[PDB]
This record gives sequence, C-alpha cells and structure tokens, in this order.
Amino acid sequence: DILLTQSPAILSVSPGERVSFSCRASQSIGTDIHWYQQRTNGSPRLLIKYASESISGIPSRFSGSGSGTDFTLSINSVESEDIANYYCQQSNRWPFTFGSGTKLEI
Amino acid sequence: DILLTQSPAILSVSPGERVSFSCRASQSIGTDIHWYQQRTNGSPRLLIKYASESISGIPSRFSGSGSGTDFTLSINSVESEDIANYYCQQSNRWPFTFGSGTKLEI
Amino acid sequence: SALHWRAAGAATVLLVIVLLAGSYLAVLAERGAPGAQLITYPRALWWSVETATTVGYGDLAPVTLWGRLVAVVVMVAGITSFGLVTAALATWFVGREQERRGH
Amino acid sequence: SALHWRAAGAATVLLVIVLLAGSYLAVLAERGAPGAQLITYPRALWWSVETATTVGYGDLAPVTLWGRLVAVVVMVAGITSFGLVTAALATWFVGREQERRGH
Amino acid sequence: QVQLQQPGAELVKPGASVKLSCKASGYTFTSDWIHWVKQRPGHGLEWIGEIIPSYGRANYNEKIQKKATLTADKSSSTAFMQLSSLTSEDSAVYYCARERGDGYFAVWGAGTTVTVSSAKTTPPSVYPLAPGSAAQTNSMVTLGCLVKGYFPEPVTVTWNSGSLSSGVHTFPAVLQSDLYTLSSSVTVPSSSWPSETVTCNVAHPASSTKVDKKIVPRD
Ligand SMILES: CCCC[N+](CCCC)(CCCC)CCCC
Ligand SMILES: CCCCCCCCCO
Ligand SMILES: CCCCCCCCCO
Repeated sequence: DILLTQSPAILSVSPGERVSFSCRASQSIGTDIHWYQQRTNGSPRLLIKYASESISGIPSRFSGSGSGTDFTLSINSVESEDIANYYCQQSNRWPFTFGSGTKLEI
Repeated sequence: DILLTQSPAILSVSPGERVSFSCRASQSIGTDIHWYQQRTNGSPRLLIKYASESISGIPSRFSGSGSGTDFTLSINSVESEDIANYYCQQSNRWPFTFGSGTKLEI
Repeated sequence: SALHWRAAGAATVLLVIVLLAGSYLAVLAERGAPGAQLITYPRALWWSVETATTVGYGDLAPVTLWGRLVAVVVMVAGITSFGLVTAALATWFVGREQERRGH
Repeated sequence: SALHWRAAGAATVLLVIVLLAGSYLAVLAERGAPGAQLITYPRALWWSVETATTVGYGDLAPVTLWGRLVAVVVMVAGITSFGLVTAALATWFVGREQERRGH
Repeated sequence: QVQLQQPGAELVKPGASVKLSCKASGYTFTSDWIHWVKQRPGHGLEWIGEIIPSYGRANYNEKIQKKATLTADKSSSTAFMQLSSLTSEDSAVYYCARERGDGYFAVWGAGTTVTVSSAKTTPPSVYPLAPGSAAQTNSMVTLGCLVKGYFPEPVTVTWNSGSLSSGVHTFPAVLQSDLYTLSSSVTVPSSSWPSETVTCNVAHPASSTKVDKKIVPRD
C-alpha cells in the first residue's frame, strides 16, 4: 500500500501570508493526489483534485503543485476561514490511502 | 537477489492483543510474499499466501496486508498457540529468499 | 452495400463496445488487488485502446485473473476487427483488379 | 467445411497449445537466472498471451536464451495464427463478392 | 439538496452490531462507487471500503481489522455498512463518500457518530443563560444555553433556527458520570435584545429530540 506522510502536523502562519502544506508519497503516483479540508466538527471538503486542478466553489487562494512523490497545497494570503485540518489522498494504486493530516493555525 | 528484513526479531505482546509482524523487501515484489509459522521442533506451516490470501485450516485471526516493499502479518487477539517463529518468503524473482524471522513471545 | 464494408463497419462498432465494456469490467476486476493501477475508468479506457491496438506501452496493465481475461478479449477483438478491415481492403483491391482486367 | 475455416480453427487450437507449452517451457528456462520474474506458471501463461498477441506490456519478459527462444516461437505462432484468420476473412469476402457479381 | 444523507448517531452495546445508511441523491451513474471513511476523535481519516452499487462488488481495507460489510440497494439509492462485534476502539465518526470512478471523493456525507458504550440514552436538558440583575453591558451582550446530562454524543445547537451564526461559540462536551455537558455562546448587540427574540435549538439525534429555548432577561 501507498504511504502518505504530511509533515509537519501543525503550521503556524500570521494572517495574510502564504502557507504550503506538504504531502510525500512512499512511491511515485504521478499526479493522482487529492486534497481535502475538514473544519472542526465538519465533513471533509474537496479542495484540489489531481494535484493541481481547481474545484468549483473553492476560493481562488487554494492551489496545488507537484508530481511524482512530492505534492504541495498552497494557500495565498491565509484567512481565518482557512483554519482546519488538511488531508491528502492518493488514487494511483489500490487501496486509496489518506495522509495523517496537517493542522493550520494563525 | 531479494533481501527480506524482519524487524524486530522479537515481539512481546500480552494475551488477547493484536500483533503485527513486519517484512520489508529490498525491491518491489508486488504481492509475491508468503508467510510461514514454525513452532519449537516443528516444520514450517503456510499461514498466508500472496500477502493477503487465506489458507484453509489457518485460524481466522491470521491476516496479511501490504504491497510493494512493506508487508504485514497480523494476529488478532494473540493466543498461546501463536508462540512461534514467523518467516516471510518472496516468489517474485529467482531465487526464492526467506526472511531472518521474528519470534513472538507472550 | 457489399458485405465486406458492412462487416467492417459492424466490426468497428463492436470494437467500441468491447473497449467500453472492457474499461468498465477491468476497474471492476482490478479494485481489491493491492498495487493495481487499472482502477479508474478514464485511464482504463485508454488502457483498453492501447490493448486492442496491441501497442501496450506498459503504463497500465492488469494484475488480477479477470482483469487479464478482460485484456485477452480486448486483444482478440482488436486484432480481429483491424484484420477484418485489412481483409475488406483486399477484397476491394481484388474486385477492382478483376474489372481492370475486363473479367 | 471450406479449407480457410478449417485452417482457422486448426490455427486457434495450435495457438492454445503453443501458449500452454510456452508457459511451461518459459518457467523451466527462466528459473536459475537471478532476477528473472517469469518463474511461475499462472503469470507465465499471461505473459505468453500478451506475447502471442504482440501486446508486450513489459510486466513480464524473459532473460535467458531459451526463455527468449520460447518467446520467439510464441510471437511467430501468434502473428501467424491471427494472420491466417485475417486471410480466411479475405477469402470469405472475395467469395461472397464473386456471387454478388454473378460470377 | 444534500447528496449523501446519514443518521446523526447510533448507540451500540459492546459486542452488538449496527447497520449504517447513506441515502444517495442527485446524479447517479453506473460508474459510481460509495466509500466509507472512519475517523476516531483525535485521529485522521481511515479508509474502510468501497462498493459499486451497479454491480454489488465490495472491497475492504486489508490493513485493518475487517468489521464491516457493504451492501447497496438500487431501488432506494442507499448504501449500507454493517458493523459487527464493536468495542470502544470502533467508536468513531463514519462518513460515506461518492466517487465517480475517477479517484477522488467529490461529495461527503455528514457522518454518523457511532458510540460503543454500556450506558443508556439520555436526552439533554437545556437551560437559559441570561446576565444577572447587576451586570454592566457594553455595545454587545452575550447569551447562552446550557446542554447538560445527555448521552451519547453529539448535540447540534443552533441559534434562531440557524439564522444566527456570527458570534456563536459552542464549547466541546465534558464527560461526567456517563453524561455529557456543554454550553453555547451567542453575542448579539445590546440594543437588539430582548426586543428581538434569541433562542437556541438543541438537537440530540441519538434520542430523536430537538428542543428550543428562548433567552429572556431575569426579572
Ligand atoms: C502495424 C500494426 C501491425 C500489428 N499486427 C496486426 C495488427 C493487429 C492489431 C499485429 C498482429 C499480432 C497478432 C501485425 C504485426 C505483425 C508483425
Ligand atoms: C471476460 C469476461 C468479463 C469479466 C467478468 C467480469 C469481471 C469479473 C468481476 O469480478
Ligand atoms: C523453443 C524450444 C523450447 C525450449 C526448450 C526447452 C527450454 C530449455 C530448458 O533448458
């Protein structure tokens, strides 16, 4: 199975600053990584599909990059609504696996 | 040739607890790993074939997981009969190789 | 319409059905097998095409029994369909050569 | 039964025999070579099919001399058998086109 | 409309079994896969299994203990996950997600909080929280609702049927003798209260009881 490590678990950023989340895969998965957002007592919400493709309804400040084993979720000018946990998930090999998660605090 | 490292060599578990054995391959072998059990002064006994397939006669508490280089042999609720040595063996590339072995103690 | 052209068009339609059914059945057969990459329909359709054409890049390949049995059907359907097209072209050329010879 | 259809059926049966014999002889030839992956019969049969169809994904490939010589026979047998099928289809279409022309 | 509809909570005795649901709406194709994800309090997302309703084949995560069985019902467009022999380790939030066969989970359900305990279901008690007679108020004013003595989790508290969300805090519950207790804060301008009514809507799905409570001043 494919392991998805997200380090560090917590990222401290002052308001209005760019923040990058890291997701490393144990083996190459091309661009089959997907990002999700989960606020407190909320269900996960798809932010980015296939590493860098946008989703309708997601704010423009959310973006993604990377291919192979290293993938990045970037938030340009962080805001209070962006305080949540951020997971990555791979769809290259069965079964689908999740990352441990990275919390964003302001 | 393919190297199969089993670490640690000894696992201490209290009765009725799940225990996981680790088998790492020097290179990717898909799911061509097989698990065996050898009690004291006994011959090896096949427990799991092709990483996660069951064998007739093996108790239900034995299971397997993993693909690629990392493979796991799990025993749900360990019992006294489960005290033995556990080997993994790969069949992806010639020649077939064995793991060093992991002993289970209660 | 002559037979060999009707049979070619029928083979082309049949090939598209095999590609679509092969892509659906491959994902259904490959999910559940750890390490399998033929588990999403868009790339499964791409894999089926490069299988029926016998190109076989190697980016996608089935690992399960039924996923490989689906592959075999896709291979035969692709080789046969394109072969029937070649056979129809031969009939066209031979029929035209008979008229070119007066016979 | 006409020749070209009997020959096609004979070629199909012969191809199955080549696939089965090729899978047995590949494992017999590849075991003993360090790094060889064509060493178990189920996947060897899958390798033989994707060889006779000339798909060649790359998941399995022989490394020994006799394992590759077995591969060559499988390739020729597969190309020839499917080619004879195409040839039989051409005869069917040409024979039908003669009757369509009255001749 | 919501695409995946799950119950609020399910109280299961240790060793007993439960069957969860996930009613699907919206566009449904033959290439749809319904997934189930487990999330324990204080843990990440854990993939359980998948099922294709247009065929009925179900796959399961082989790394974890298999305690689930996935079924589907095309006549009602509802997938089911049957959990058997539950312990405290199985107490988590179980989401269902719909994948269009292309890898990602485009839509998630609200999740069913499964609590494995030996206790008994207790509906909550809601109490108003108004400032005392001697209390200097600024430009704003804070009101509250006390939700105590309920089991199991969760409770969804809204203010004025959801129309009031800005300035709303809901503190996590505390466990005290097999009973939970929390409070919810709301900050409206001082001029708006008590002229404009302020009520809290405490819904406890485990007991199928949703209760309102108006916040009127003391004397
Ligand atoms: C230029 C493409 C030719 C590929 N063929 C026939 C097409 C079948 C889709 C493969 C047949 C193998 C059965 C002929 C190769 C003969 C060397
Ligand atoms: C070649 C026949 C199609 C394969 C049968 C469906 C796939 C198996 C699902 O378990
Ligand atoms: C092409 C002839 C078959 C190969 C001969 C058997 C394989 C060699 C075993 O040493």
